[PDB]
Amino acid sequence: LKKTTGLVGLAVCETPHERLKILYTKILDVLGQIPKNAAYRKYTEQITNEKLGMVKAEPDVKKLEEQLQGGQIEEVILQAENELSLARKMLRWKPWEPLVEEPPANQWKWPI
Amino acid sequence: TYKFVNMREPSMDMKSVTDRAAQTLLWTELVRGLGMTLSYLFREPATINYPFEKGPLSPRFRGEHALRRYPSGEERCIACKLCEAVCPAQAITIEAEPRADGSRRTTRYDIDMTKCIYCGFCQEACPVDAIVEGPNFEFSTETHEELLYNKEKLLNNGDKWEAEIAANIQADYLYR
Amino acid sequence: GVRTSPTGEKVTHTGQAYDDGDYRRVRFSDRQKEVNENFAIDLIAEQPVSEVGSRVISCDGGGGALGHPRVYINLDKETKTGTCGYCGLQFRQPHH
Amino acid sequence: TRPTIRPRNDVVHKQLSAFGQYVAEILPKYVQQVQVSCFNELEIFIHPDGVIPVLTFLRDHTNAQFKSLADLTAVDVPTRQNRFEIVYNLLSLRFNSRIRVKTYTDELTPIESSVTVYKAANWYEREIWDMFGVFFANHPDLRRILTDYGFEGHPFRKDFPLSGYVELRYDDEVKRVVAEPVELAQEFRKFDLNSPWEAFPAYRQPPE
Amino acid sequence: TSVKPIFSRDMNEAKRRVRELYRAWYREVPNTVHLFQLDISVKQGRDKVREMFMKNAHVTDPRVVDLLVIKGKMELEETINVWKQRTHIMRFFHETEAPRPTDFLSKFYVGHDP
Amino acid sequence: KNFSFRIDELEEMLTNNRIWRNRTVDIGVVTAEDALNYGFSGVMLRGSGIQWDLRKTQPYDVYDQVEFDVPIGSRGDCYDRYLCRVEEMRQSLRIISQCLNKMPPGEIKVDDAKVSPPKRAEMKTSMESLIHHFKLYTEGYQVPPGATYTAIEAPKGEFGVYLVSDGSSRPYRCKIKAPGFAHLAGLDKMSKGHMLADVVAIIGTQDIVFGEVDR
Amino acid sequence: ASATRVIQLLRNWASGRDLQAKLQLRYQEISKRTQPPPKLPVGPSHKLSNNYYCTRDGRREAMPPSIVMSSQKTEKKAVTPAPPIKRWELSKDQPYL
Amino acid sequence: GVLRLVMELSGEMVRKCDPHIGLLHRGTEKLIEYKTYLQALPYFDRLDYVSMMCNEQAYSLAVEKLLNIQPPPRAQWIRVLFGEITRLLNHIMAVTTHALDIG
Amino acid sequence: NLIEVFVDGQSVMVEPGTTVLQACEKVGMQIPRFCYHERLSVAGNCRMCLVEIEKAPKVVAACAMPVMKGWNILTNSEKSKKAREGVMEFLLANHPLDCPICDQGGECDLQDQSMMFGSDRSRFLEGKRAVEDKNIGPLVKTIMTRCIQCTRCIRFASEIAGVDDLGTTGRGNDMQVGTYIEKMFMSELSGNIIDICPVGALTSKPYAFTARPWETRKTESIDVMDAVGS
Amino acid sequence: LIAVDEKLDITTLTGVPEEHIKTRKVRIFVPARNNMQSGVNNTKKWKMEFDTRERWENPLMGWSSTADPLSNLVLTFSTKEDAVAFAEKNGWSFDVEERKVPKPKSKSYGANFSWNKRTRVSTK
Ligand SMILES: CCCCCCCC/C=C/CCCCCCCC(=O)OC[C@H](COP(=O)(O)OCCN)OC(=O)CCCCCCC/C=C/CCCCCCCC
Ligand SMILES: *P(=O)(O)OCC(C)(C)[C@H](O)C(=O)NCCC(=O)NCCSC(=O)CCCCCCCCCCCCC
Ligand SMILES: CC(C)NC(=N)NC(=N)Nc1ccc(Cl)cc1
Ligand code: SF4
Ligand code: SF4
Ligand code: SF4
Ligand code: SF4
Ligand code: FES
Ligand SMILES: [Mg+2]
Ligand SMILES: [Zn+2]
Repeated sequence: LKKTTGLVGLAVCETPHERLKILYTKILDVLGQIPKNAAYRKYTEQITNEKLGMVKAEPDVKKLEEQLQGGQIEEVILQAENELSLARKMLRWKPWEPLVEEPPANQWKWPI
Repeated sequence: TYKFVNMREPSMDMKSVTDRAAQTLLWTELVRGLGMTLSYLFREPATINYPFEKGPLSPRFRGEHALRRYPSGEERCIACKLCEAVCPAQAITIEAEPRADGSRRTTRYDIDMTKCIYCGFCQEACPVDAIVEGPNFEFSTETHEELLYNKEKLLNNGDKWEAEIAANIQADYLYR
Repeated sequence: GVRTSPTGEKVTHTGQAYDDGDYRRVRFSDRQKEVNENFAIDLIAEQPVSEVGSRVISCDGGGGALGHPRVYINLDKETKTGTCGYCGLQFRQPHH
Repeated sequence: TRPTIRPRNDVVHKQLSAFGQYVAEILPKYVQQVQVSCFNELEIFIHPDGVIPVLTFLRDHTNAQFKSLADLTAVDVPTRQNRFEIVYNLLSLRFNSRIRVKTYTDELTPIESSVTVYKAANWYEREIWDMFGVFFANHPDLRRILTDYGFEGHPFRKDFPLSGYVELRYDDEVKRVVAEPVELAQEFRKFDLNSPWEAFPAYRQPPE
Repeated sequence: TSVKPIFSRDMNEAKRRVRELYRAWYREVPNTVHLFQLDISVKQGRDKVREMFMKNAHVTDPRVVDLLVIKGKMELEETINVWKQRTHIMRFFHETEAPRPTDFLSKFYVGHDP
Repeated sequence: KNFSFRIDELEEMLTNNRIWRNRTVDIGVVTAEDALNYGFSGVMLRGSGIQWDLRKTQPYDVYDQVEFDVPIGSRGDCYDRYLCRVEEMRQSLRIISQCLNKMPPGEIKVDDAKVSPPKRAEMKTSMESLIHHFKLYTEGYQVPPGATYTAIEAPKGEFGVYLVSDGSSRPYRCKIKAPGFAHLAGLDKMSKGHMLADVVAIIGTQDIVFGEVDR
Repeated sequence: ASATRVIQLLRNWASGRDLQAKLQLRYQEISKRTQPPPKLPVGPSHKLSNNYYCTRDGRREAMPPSIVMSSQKTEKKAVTPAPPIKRWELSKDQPYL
Repeated sequence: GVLRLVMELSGEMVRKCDPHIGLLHRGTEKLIEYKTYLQALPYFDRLDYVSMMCNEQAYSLAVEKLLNIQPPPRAQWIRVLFGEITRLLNHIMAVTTHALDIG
Repeated sequence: NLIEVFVDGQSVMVEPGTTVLQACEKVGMQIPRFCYHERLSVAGNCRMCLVEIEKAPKVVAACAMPVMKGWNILTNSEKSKKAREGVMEFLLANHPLDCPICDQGGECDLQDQSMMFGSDRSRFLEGKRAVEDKNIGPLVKTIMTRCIQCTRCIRFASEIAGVDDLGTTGRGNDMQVGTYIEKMFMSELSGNIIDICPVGALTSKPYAFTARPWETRKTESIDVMDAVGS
Repeated sequence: LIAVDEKLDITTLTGVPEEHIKTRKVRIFVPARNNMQSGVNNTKKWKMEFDTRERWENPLMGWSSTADPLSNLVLTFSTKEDAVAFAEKNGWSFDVEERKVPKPKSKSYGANFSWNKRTRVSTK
């Protein structure tokens, strides 16, 4: 409906609800490979479910954008894509293991 | 709040299309620019007739340095080296020893005008208002050496510009 | 008190004068040596001695905020005169 | 009221503390320490090998959209074993916030280049290498950026002299500019300014 | 004791990289002489490259060798792309500096320097 | 009073000129995401369309007590950046008018002689004032140990200082982040598919000061 | 200024605006170069009593940064660095140029 | 005047730009390290010499944040007014020099 | 054996007879002082070392107060800060404005402790006192208007040099340190009164007006004029 | 994670000339307390400084000239071990001086008024 999103290089999406649903589903099913005890998995699943419910319960684009508080719905879609890519990378990185190595005795001491 | 500077779609009606086509074929905006330049040509120039006319200045202006004296003729500097302590560029070199009458007076006071940044910190830190930045700004030299002032040169500058420096300090000493 | 050195060179108020064998006098050839004629020590010696009827006298150099920090001088020792050391000014208590 | 004392924002302090706890819980493998200064600035001290994961998370996470790389610099502290301290300043426009990430590194330890995460990291890491000697492993083009060509040494290290070792002048014999050992007409005057009395009791160190 | 490598796991790879850098510098001396219109000969350039390589022959840590070859590659890149001038190439050859004596008697005569 | 006419005269020569539009339109186009990530701030972001401004998002001094508008571009090119700069000049005129109207009375420096130097009369009549003047102008005030990063909306973008103090009277570390550094780093990105004159125009619209770029 | 009436008409018509009101040159409308002496006010700390420096010392109230998490030493909701920034409102003075 | 640009062109197009900055590097950060806090103010005054008072304001804000002190309201208003004047100066310089380069 | 005291809540074991100032030194805190010197006898007259005990209603002089068991020493307490400000206010109220013309300028314990534990303002609207300068030899220059009557030179003279020629003549605000008669304080250890004087009342005459402490560079060496090897 | 037993020599990387690398003897010491003041806050960190070199007078203006780049170079270290490690890895020669703390002393105000000891003072 909108002529321009207002940002250079950010095209207008004609079907925002379906794209948001697809991206949220792809985020949710990727997180199933992360252990349940991992702190990263719980928070992102919670926020995705909170945002996914808004999309399913709001047909109006403007009201959905107001509820999401993420700016333009195209910006929301781009953020969802970035979140999915980050989820894949973190699945590869596995940043839930204990600390790799503690710093030397006096490393962050200041003033020194 | 915000505003848009270049988001305004031109109308596509025949009147506006004809106006834009006439603007393209007949150089309307170029004629406008020519008219503005012609108006500026017929305006009065803003050039002063230097050196017979001088640009406006202020009592706070910082120029050539000078060392002042008391009305009795005794020099104001007491060799305290706050000059050297506070100078950002380290352009001041001071050496002192007791005078023949026992006074605390300088024997060497050098300012490297090629190293000074004319920031005015030295006259802020003087407890006796000895070192000042005079209003002179036309002290260009033909050699690098002539810009290495010493105590004699600074005292000569102070004696030469004492009247104007005293007037400026009297006019602008209540703001400090 | 501008005095001429043996080499014909003016002596500054700091007792500065290049020696006979000093090569640095060449810089003054075809040019001049910058010397300030007024000597502050001579002028302050020429200045008279103020007499006030008090043991302690305050000096700020004259002009108020345009002078030096205010100091207090004790005029008890009659052998000499109390000298404000910022401006080098002598004060004395009447004796006769 | 106290006109001469800066106001304090407990709400922002608490928000920054909560976000620091959040990121520390999310990334236990790399985050070594979390601090919040009294002027409401969040600092994350991480292991040097977690730079890429931590920056990617802090750039792409939905609640941590720090899309803008504000600055990237290093601090040289000779007394530490890992003298060099790489600092990343990140800006989140979505939440109007700033974060600081800290990493330690010595002379011979390379770091993973962040050009994949942020594009300003290219020139920032080039400058860091030129000025300190810190090497970045996967940099598209790492070379001197600010110093003169053929310059020897890294000026911003605390052991490098202020005036350097060489100076330039025109030599008529060779009809070109030459580099010769530095020799100052007037030596820089080092001033001892530190007072022998402690000024801030709050930062007093144990007597050891 | 145990540290992460930069480029070479051991000294053999570092020596291989040093040989590659030496080959690259050796093949570029005539081009550098021609482009910058230097007054030196190609043999002098080769000898100077050899001398520069031989002043770090006492290095035994592979990481230091890796950093040295990285810096050498950077300097070669600056020379090939003609980013530097004749000034720096001649700065490699100390030509306007007076020959400082290395004997005790001369050092005693000239001044207080050790 | 006599400056809006100057701005209008400037706009009469460039804004609607077809030669200027040819030289500046659709040259150096940068998308919002690329601008951000390359690390852009200020006029570049506003031209690309990002609604960001430090003076309104993170106010400093009394910038939250004045009313002004933030120009926003649409195409992210040299012409949009030029329009944004002109509108910023007009908004700065408005802010100057507001400041002139609402200038308050009082002192001009913090009444803390251990940080700000005392007045000359007090220094020449008070022992504490003289001691504080002496110490401030010889040694300097000590700053508590710490590290800060403060950024402001300078006319060329986000200008930042990262200051590290070790508790002494001299700064231990001082990193200066100039907006022009990132812009000149991103010059190569913006110059793709253009000519020499377009490169000159891109540099001009990036508004690079090499003093702040090099430091 | 001092231009002739015909010249003024020509410059006004060519520029399209009345230039006499807005002159680039300053004609006696600026302040006098000599001003009466001022009397600057004192700050809030110029008090003879109840002005102890221990109650107004900004520097001494600084603290070392508070440790929130250190490696040496009920579900929780996800949190953000700050509440999301509210979208800007289009200016009513002049939304479009 | 202190910019060196290495450009690889394809006939008329520009295929590669490489800015060779560093012709105006002066070691300002190290000099600031060697100075005090008051003596380092002119260094910021000389960093971006079209926004001099803006740089001064940024450095002053950093130092005041470290010191945990607050400027008086009149000082803040003066700083804002002169920052806006300096912004006018900088924008004038930018636009006029852009035009001077382009014609 | 060792008793246990508290400094700012931190426990520390000290020998019996230890003073509050030495306990603070043990815990790393340096109490401000003007009359106290560790190599001289205790005076307790400058009153700059007043500290607050946790439950005591009156502050005590840390330089002369032995610590009791279980005492908590509040070095950075409000009462301690106010007491330090008051003492510094008196000292600077009667001190003269001679800092620029003073050889003690950049290395003065009065200036440093005024900037650390003192106020930044003066409410003294009266006139200051002036004292006639003495003469005690060609090595020590005396400007007695700057003396704070801390009696370090008297105690040093007596105890270390065995010369009982310095003392306080007068009473009240007119009390003056001097030799009364024009005797010159000449000894083999007479420059140490220049060293121990916290103010510029006693200064080196040969070194007068030559330089400032911040300019000079310090080289640590040994003395070669005898076999002591100082 | 390779293994090596070298002594962390960065001499070839620092860029310092071999003259200033091999002919310099630095002093690792805690600065002595200034006798003109009673404060002890400047005697808490170890200092590394180089040996003094020649300083002559400028023929013009009589300024203090120098030719030693490391004349103003002073480094601050928290511990003697850190300072020695830095000196060893930079390759300069060094000499370390042990810290001289003031020993504790027994002070009693009541000793000034003694019945039969010599510590009794003749004045207050
Ligand atoms: C000698 C008297 C001097 C008086 C005038 C004072 C000086 C005025 C000069 C100011 C001009 C400034 C310099 C101009 C340089 C640039 C000129 C220019 O841009 O013109 C190009 C212009 C537009 O180009 P762009 O818009 O950039 O291309 C995009 C196309 N969509 O193209 C042109 O050709 C201009 C038109 C010139 C011819 C105009 C003819 C108008 C139509 C004629 C109709 C009559 C036909 C006759 C038949 C009659 C039947 C009854
Ligand atoms: P074999 O392996 O025995 O080879 C002998 C050496 C001694 C080289 C050994 O390889 C060896 O064990 N060496 C010790 C470690 C090492 O390899 N060091 C070399 C360091 S790499 C290096 O220093 C390269 C940088 C030099 C760049 C020179 C620049 C060229 C200057 C030219 C100026 C004029 C040209 C026109
Ligand atoms: C570094 C900034 C403040 N300075 C300027 N030199 N910008 C610039 N484009 N100004 C300019 C001036 C004259 C000429 Cl011929 C060409 C360009
Ligand atoms: S104006 Fe500034 S730089 Fe120049 S001599 Fe004075 S203090 Fe030094
Ligand atoms: S501040 Fe004044 S009295 Fe002190 S050295 Fe400078 S000119 Fe002399
Ligand atoms: S003794 Fe100290 S306070 Fe007194 S005049 Fe000298 S420097 Fe100033
Ligand atoms: S002369 Fe000095 S040492 Fe003696 S009592 Fe006075 S201040 Fe103390
Ligand atoms: S130091 Fe204790 S009263 Fe003087
Ligand atoms: Mg003394
Ligand atoms: Zn006087």
